[PDB]
Amino acid sequence: NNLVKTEFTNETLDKIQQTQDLLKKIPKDVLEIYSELGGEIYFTDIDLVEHKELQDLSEEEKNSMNSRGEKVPFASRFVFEKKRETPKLIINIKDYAINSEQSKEVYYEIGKGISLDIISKDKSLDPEFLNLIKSLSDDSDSSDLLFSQKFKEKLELNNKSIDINFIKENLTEFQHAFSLAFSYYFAPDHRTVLELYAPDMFEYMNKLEKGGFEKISESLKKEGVEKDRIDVLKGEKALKASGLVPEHADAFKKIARELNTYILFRPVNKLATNLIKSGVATKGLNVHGKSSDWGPVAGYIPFDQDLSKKHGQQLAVEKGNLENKKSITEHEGEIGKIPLKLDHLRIEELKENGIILKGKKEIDNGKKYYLLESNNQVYEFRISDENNEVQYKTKEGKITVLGEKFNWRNIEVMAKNVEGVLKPLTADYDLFALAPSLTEIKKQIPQKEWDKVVNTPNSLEKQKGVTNLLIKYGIERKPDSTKGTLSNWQKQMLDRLNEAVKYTGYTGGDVVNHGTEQDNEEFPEKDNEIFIINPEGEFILTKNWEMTGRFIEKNITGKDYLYYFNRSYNKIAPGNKAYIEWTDPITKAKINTIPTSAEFIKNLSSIRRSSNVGVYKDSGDKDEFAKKESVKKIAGYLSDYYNSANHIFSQEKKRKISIFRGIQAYNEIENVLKSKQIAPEYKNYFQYLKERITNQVQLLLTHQKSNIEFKLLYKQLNFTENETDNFEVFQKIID
Amino acid sequence: QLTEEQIAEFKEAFSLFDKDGDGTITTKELGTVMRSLGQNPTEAELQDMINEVDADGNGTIDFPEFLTMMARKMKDTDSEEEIREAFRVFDKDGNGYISAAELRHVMTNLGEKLTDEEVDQMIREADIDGDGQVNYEEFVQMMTAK
Ligand SMILES: Nc1ncnc2c1ncn2[C@@H]1O[C@H](COP(=O)(O)OP(=O)(O)OP(=O)(O)O)C[C@H]1O
Ligand SMILES: [Ca+2]
Ligand SMILES: [Ca+2]
Ligand SMILES: [Ca+2]
Ligand SMILES: [Mg+2]
Ligand SMILES: [Mg+2]
Repeated sequence: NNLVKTEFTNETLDKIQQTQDLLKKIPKDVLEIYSELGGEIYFTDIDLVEHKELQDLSEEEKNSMNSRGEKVPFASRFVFEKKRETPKLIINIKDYAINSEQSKEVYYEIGKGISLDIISKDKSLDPEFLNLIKSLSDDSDSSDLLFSQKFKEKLELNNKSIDINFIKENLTEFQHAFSLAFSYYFAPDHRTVLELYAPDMFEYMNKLEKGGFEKISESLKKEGVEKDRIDVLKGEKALKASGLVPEHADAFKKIARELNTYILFRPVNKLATNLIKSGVATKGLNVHGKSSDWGPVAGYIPFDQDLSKKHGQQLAVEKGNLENKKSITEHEGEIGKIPLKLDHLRIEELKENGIILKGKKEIDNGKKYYLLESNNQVYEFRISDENNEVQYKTKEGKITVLGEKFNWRNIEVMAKNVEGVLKPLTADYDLFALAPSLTEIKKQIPQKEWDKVVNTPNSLEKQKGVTNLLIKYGIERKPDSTKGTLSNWQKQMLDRLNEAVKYTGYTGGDVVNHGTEQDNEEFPEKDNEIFIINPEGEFILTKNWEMTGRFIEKNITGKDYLYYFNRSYNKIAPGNKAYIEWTDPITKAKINTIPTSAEFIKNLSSIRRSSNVGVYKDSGDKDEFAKKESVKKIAGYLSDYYNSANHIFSQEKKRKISIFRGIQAYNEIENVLKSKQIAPEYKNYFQYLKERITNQVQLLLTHQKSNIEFKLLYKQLNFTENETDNFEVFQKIID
Repeated sequence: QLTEEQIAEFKEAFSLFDKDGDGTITTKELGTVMRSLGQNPTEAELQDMINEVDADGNGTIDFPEFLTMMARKMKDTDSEEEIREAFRVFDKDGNGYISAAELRHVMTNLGEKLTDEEVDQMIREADIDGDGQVNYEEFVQMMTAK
């Protein structure tokens, strides 16, 4: 942010050697304060009156406290400040003179002050005893009742001990005094007048030059970013909506740091958090039932699907069960069902959370039962006493959507195996992603391989060699027996997370069972809120799919951390046929790129599968083949553009030899597009290809000479019979 | 199992270069059908696939015989992806272009001390069109191009 602005380089080295002499006398900070304060100083030519491109109506003259005395004769000023949002210092200079009668510069100096007073310290953090007390020295601190310079028409008031009692009433007035205090401390003539008269304000400003200015200039700097940041809720504000179990998050806090890598989770469901801390295991890959969000079973994965989020959906239940059953059938011994048991605490929670209502007791077969209530009108629930098991049945006047009707039976929830014993299953921690630092990945490659590579003489080879390393040891993701599809370093990162919450006192197994949702290529899910745990150890929770994609560009992406995004973004996800958008750089530059031989052929292939008509039909029409021969012709140029032997030429040439290569391509395109009947589906694609080639060639121009335009350069050629001098022409066409 | 999509492409290309429009292609032709598809088997590795199916005028392959050959080399590799991720990595800033500035800035974190001289070097030999920077396109080249 360049603070100084000279509108006219008119006058010689005297307006300049004069504007300079001015500014170099102000502390490099008083400015760095004015800058951060969004201020800008205006050094134009002669513009006395309201003629400056900023001296119009906005926030001008309203009340008359105006100079080193008031006077409000606007027609007689050369320095001005546009007070309201951003400060705008506007100054002009006429012929050679400020150094004889300096009383004229003492203004461009104070005239400023009101740039930093009210925002300085006088009122900048708030009046702080620093200034407040320094003001009290109206007359009773130092044996110096000398302040006939800054305090008269408003402050000939010795009669009332000046403190918090009334210092507010006249904020502006205590400015008219700080501003002179500043004008005097820097005025190229009267320096001591201050030190001589007022003994404090001197040492005040003095300590400001000593560092006081580098202060605020750093309380605005820091409150510069933390001011215009990204709305994220941090601390235990987010960790709340997050879902993770607090003791766990914190537990994680350690690994993020140690291993220096960002961890990002999708929403863990609330109705499972305690269950987790409670000891309930988590849903792994082996189970695909739906959790439940009502009744006791809530937060558990009911064996009956009509007791989970899909209550009523005749099909998702009639297909939900299919899976639970199989889940046990297949992976028997590890995946089973066990009777529900809402422990003591869990109850008092489904209480205020608003899920159940405990009441009317009852007896049946000689055992005590507390009729657990709920508003759901399809089942009745109740919990035992000895063992607090839970049971339900259909009501005396209703039926199941599947069509079943049963009496009191135990509510079996799903459960996996953990140390020989089956524990009930609940929501797990699904990672939205893991951002390790690029350095941690370097610590991932074995010291000898990465050593055996940088010795390669071939520089180009050394780049490749390295990349494949980074790829190899940190980007590649393969499948895995248990933990789904993830990276190796990712796996080790997975355990360290679990073993972490294991020492935190968990007893239900792991809490992170599979890889990062950024590999959920098949059925990708798009969550709004995303909890994060930075490398420092803070907690952040984006609010938008955008924010996230943004909080990540800003901290994970462009900050030496390694992140990769879902291969299915900006495409339709097979599984759920979903389209989730994510800013992809590469694609952000396709607009200006001459397609590839193969990217081109690929495109045709595509359209052929859709209009069921190819760029050229397999017929006998000598018009068709012409079109054929002609695409082959582009499929030629296009790849000729990207010829690797372009290394033996010099930059200049490259752009040239290519701006042409590409141009030839544009040609033949043009040709075909002005041919026989080419389905209007290609008509368009081919049209799109043009804009590109064009764009790419324009880019290859702005790197070299500047006025030359495509449309024109092209016009000026002759692709009739000979390409001979056409090219030589093209050279001169660039002078 | 080459995906249908992955097939229509090998025909839209297999055919696009079958000059005498029949249904088989010459050896040289095969090389071209390939390169165009983005690949370039050695002027000698190009005959191993073809020599394996000698039931023609000896030096020609139809469509169905090519649709197969595209296994020996393709039923394993899935690297095109990764290489595009790596790219997004060096392209630190987000300009879809990899500047020499960042080439170095990333080359130094993975532990390699590069000379502000030899970086401009690579970046140079990687750029094919002169803009002094590298894009995914030329980047893919640099890499895979063995
Ligand atoms: N690396 C991976 N390998 C295998 N599966 C993965 C991987 N990363 C993510 N997944 C799949 O992502 C899935 C997450 O989607 P989803 O189950 O809809 O989440 P949820 O919102 O936490 O709960 P629901 O079960 O849907 O109620 C579960 C998991 O099998
Ligand atoms: Ca043929
Ligand atoms: Ca870049
Ligand atoms: Ca380039
Ligand atoms: Mg799930
Ligand atoms: Mg899961």
